[PDB]
Amino acid sequence: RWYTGRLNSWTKAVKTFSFQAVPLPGAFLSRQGGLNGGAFTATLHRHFLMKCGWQVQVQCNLTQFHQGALLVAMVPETTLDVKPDGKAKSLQELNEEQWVEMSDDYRTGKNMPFQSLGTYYRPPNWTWGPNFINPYQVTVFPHQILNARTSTSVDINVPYIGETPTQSSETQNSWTLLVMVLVPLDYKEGATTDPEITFSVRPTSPYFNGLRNRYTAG
Amino acid sequence: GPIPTAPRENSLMFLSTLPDDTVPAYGNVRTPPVNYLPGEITDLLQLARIPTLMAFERVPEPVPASDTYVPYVAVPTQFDDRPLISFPITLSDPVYQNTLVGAISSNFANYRGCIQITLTFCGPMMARGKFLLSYSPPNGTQPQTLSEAMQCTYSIWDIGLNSSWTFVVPYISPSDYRETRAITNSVYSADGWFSLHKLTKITLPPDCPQSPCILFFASAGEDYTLRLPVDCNPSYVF
Amino acid sequence: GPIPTAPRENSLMFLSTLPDDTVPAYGNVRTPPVNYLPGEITDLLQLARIPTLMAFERVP
Amino acid sequence: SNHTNVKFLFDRSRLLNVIKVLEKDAVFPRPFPTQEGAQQDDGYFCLLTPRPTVASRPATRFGLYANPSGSGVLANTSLDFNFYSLACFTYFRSDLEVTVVSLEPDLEFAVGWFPSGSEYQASSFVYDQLHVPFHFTGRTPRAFASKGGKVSFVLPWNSVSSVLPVRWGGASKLSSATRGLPAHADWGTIYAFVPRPNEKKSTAVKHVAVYIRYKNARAWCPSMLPFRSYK
Amino acid sequence: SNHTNVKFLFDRSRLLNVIKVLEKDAVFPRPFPTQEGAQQDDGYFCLLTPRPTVASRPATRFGLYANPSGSGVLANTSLDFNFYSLACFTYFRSDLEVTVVSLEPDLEFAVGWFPSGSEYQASSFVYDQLHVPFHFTGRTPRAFASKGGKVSFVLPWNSVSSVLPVRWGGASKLSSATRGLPAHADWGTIYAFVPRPNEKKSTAVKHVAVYIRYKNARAWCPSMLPFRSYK
Amino acid sequence: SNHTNVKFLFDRSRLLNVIKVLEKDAVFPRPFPTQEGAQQDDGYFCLLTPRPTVASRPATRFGLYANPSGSGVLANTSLDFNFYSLACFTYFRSDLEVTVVSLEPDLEFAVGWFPSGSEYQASSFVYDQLHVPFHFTGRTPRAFASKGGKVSFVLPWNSVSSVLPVRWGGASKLSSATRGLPAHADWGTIYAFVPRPNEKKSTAVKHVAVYIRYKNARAWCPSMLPFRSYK
Ligand SMILES: [Ca+2]
Ligand SMILES: [Ca+2]
Repeated sequence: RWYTGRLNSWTKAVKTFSFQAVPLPGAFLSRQGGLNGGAFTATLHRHFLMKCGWQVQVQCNLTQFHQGALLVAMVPETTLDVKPDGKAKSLQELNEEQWVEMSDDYRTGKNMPFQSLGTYYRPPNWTWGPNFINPYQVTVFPHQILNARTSTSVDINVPYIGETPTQSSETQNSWTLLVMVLVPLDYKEGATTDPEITFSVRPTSPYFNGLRNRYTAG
Repeated sequence: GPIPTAPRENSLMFLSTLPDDTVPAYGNVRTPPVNYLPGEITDLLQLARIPTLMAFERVPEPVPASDTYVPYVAVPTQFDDRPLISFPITLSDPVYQNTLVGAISSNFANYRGCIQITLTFCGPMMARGKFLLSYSPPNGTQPQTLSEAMQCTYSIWDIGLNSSWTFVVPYISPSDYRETRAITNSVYSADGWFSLHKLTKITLPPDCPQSPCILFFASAGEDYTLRLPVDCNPSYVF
Repeated sequence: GPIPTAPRENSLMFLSTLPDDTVPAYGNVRTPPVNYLPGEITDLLQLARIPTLMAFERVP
Repeated sequence: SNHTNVKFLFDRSRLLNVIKVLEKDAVFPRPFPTQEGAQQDDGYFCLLTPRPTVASRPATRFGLYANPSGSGVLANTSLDFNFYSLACFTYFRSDLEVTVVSLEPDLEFAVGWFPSGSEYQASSFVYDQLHVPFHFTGRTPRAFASKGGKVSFVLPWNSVSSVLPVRWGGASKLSSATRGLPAHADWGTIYAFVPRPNEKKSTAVKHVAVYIRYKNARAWCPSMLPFRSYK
Repeated sequence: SNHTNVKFLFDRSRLLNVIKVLEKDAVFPRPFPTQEGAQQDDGYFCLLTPRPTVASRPATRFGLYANPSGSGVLANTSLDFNFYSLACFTYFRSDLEVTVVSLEPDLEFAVGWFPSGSEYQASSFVYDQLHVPFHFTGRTPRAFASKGGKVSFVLPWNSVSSVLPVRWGGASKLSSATRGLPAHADWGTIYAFVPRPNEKKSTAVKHVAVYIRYKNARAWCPSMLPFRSYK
Repeated sequence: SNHTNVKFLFDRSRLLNVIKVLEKDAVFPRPFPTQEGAQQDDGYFCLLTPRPTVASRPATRFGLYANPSGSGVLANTSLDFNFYSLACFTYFRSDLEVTVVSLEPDLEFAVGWFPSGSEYQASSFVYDQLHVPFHFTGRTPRAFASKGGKVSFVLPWNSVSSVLPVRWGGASKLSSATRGLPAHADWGTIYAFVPRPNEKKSTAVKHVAVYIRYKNARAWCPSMLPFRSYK
């Protein structure tokens, strides 16, 4: 069955290489943007492993007299949730900032978690990381476009992936979504203003394993 | 065992391109099946043909971020007898660099075949227009005039409905390949210029946004071939 | 005998896992039959399945 | 040629990094964080994958000592620039060819190995007033220098994991869950030592490096590659 | 015999020239004209064709330092006297066999290569206070001395050009069109270096030469050969 | 793999122990008990089985010189920790692969052997004012160092006994019946000596060790393995 949530408004203040991202299944875990999964989401904790695909939709309001462009693409094995603070994002940070813009820290991945040296070792000069983002290369991924001249919604499906045939329900975070502004928003004044966004999801062929009680507490 | 044999001036030496293998470690080795994973990828040419974004400058963009070398261009209200955009036929330019083909070639010596050139527009759908396209082979001057472009390898794209269009270079070369590295704009590699002219000016109804945007792509064609991969540079680590 | 051949960067070296053998000592070797002895054992898994005792603490 | 054949493409050797020569049983560096006074033998336990690493242990970010002076001990890392700049794909698996490269001319040495995630313990025993680090023999092979020698060898895939993720987005542990750290994605560690007793420990200083080659690999799915600053 | 068979005739090795031994990452000589103060590392980048050449770059005329003193730096050239005196034909193509010849006795060295027209860039990185010129590993093979060693190898035709013109009458470029200079008619350049870090740079001076052999060639059309002064 | 295959499992080499280098015909250590003044040449007659042993003769208990000082001479023993910790079975038989390991760099040496229970007698004779220990030639093979060399060889089962008891409970003799001592369960003894006359006896001190490998073995019946103290 389908599941759906909401996302902020595409605003004129947003620019090219401005975006936001969503993790799978972390969206359900956080009920991100009002998202709710319910029965299977609770089942997650009672089953120590799982394996499934996905099937999604996204929507946003446009009008003929708008110009600008947006992009949607799934990307796996990313650490986009990690902030420069070194942790995944709570419900407040993205709900507040509402649109990320590219910077060297994410063009390099330097924000990834790191270790405390202790007094034993010299402090390094952080300069590089492998989880960078090169936006010019993202067209390789199959993707879909939402633009005033094109559409107001999109649909995509993806398979399961992972270094093992199945993975822990709690830790498996192979797939991540990102949505980015291809061209800044604009329209002759008075038209549909700063449309909001929504997203829908379905898993495909999900199979729970490792049956046990709900998540022996932390 | 002990028998007369043939030595070598450099027996057991190490060269980076040693062709054969050495003693193994152990038997009894077992590995798991990768069958559950999707689509092992074998060759670069498989992916190199996916349209990639170009990196055209943003016309003196005044943002404190300064330049925005970006695949798109904006629509001008005026036009001149000189292309909207022109560039030499050379793999080293930034618009080439960060493409699939550019990234590949950055670690190759020579190139052969042809590439796909894809075009795009971003304005309101109530727009009607046309554009002229001209590849300029090597000559004694970089093309400016529309008439000059018409003499060059050229075609016209209808923006009437389709806001995208494709093109493929023709492979003309006195040598089998051509030097990939931009050592100099020389007969070995450089192959002229490209040009872009708008055929007719704007046509829009009321309430439509103004001076819309134009987008472009690039990716390898079927005939493209490279030679002799080469080593990289890590300075981007900085 | 003397002929061009292939050397190695570590010819004749010793690694703990060397896979092959070397020159023998002598011929004329004879050994007695072990047939009178009971049940030569071949593999660990044969015996590993025999129930073994655990070592739970004795409550203080 | 058909160079674009990836399997053929990467089957060549390249340097990993240097390590210091050993002269006794060594204290393996402690898990982080590490404090002054917890003296340990850094710079000999040669990790075996070009991933970002630090002090014989993996790493996620890349930081280096751009400055020549400071407080504390200088760690060491390892990156395969060629392959990592050419690695526009997601998952990986292959075997690994490697060969010894001594830095000191005229060297006599012995080397050893243990596999991925294989814990280390040597200690030493006195053979007639002479300590014999247990590692002189043990579970794993060894090889020796012909007063210098190009020792070469290969190892297979070993991890319980089905494949090697080129770049990663999971979480390492149930606690202190380090993102971007797939632990079981290497081949272990080696160590080069003089064939002398601990008593024969010398004032001289020696160093050795190594070259590594990929064998019969397999690759999956796309992945990005670094951008270049336009200046 | 049937010596007159050209294919058989020239398949033998001969000296190319000497070069200086390297001890660090080097500055490739700049394009001409070059001015004093633009310090560069001349005399190590060994060009790979017996054509007239100068300072690791081709040449058209032949001029030499018949005098022992003067202002400026002394360049070096290369001519294969035997083949060039026997080359009474117009176009050419073949493969190339080559072998190392060390001039200094008792030498330990490492060598590298890159193909025709292949640009050079090494730089260096500090491995534990020790610079490691990047070229120590890279795109191209390498070979090493057994405390002295006759390293040998062969390379094929590589140029985009169909054939090699024995002597030439075209123009090199659209600007500064140098007549008599077919640029893409060689195999690249090599370089011999000590297997030591830049810090280990020594006061001693060393030199090495090389011999080159033609393999499986093909020839076309007549051509003249030098006249002799009758005195 | 099928590692659990015992026959495959143990077929690898490991250290036995060190011995002193010989420089003349030697006095074999006397049977116990031994008293001061009965001077004898301890520490060269290398026994050939990892059983507990003492002074080139077998042993039943395990005792070692945990203290660095005391009265009398320090004996030496030998235990194969790996195999003896893995030996959970009762009877055994196999062949034995062995290889030389010199401790002193740059050594020139000669070695010899005699089988299980084979009594020793060498003496020496003067070749032109130079003593020649008879053992320089004799019943058994010999091998020599190439200024250092990895001499290797194998030997078969030799004892009149049908098999080797892993651990034993019989009695050795009709008188002084030592329990736990199966005498005829080894391969003999070797000895390494300089290829010089007794007159050339030198002040320098040298040592050599050896590695031993099990070949084509056979095992019977269960047996216990050591417990571990829980602290
Ligand atoms: Ca031979
Ligand atoms: Ca040979």
